[PDB]
Amino acid sequence: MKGTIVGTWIKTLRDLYGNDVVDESLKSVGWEPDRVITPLEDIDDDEVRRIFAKVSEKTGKNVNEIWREVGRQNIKTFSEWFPSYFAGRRLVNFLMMMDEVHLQLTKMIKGATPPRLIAKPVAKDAIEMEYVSKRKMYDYFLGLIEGSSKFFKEEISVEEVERGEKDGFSRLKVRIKFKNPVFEY
Repeated sequence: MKGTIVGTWIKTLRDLYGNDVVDESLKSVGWEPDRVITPLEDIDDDEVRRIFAKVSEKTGKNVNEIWREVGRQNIKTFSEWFPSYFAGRRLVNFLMMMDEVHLQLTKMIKGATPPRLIAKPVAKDAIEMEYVSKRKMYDYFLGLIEGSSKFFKEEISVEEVERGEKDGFSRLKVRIKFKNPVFEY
């Protein structure tokens, strides 16, 4: 993973779980407890895995639960560190532009490999988004969507429609129903 995202993760983990849990989790993979991760670093995905496993152990929450909570909370961190992506007025448009935003990160950040997040309108009050990745971060993905709902203060129902691996790719399709219709009345 690139340094820019992992940096946000450390902050988010501190905010959720406190400094003791995070210091000790970082230490467990050989890092200084107060490590500051900078945007251009390449961070070993397996070291991230092991950090989260230690967070899981110390909190008594399973790893999938941690990723879900981190996805939810990381939206706040994003809104603070990268507010330009959050100047829009509607959750629906934010979600619809995510695939493009991540494609642009790829082109503008050496070595970045974010997932595809293709999203299309499917009904007056719903869109579909499909997570497609060589990685497998289903709970993180779901949590980010939930976190986005919270930031925009817009109620949604996220229905998981498909999940599975095919030809090297993890894929998760959701149908996102908005309490208030998205179409123009």
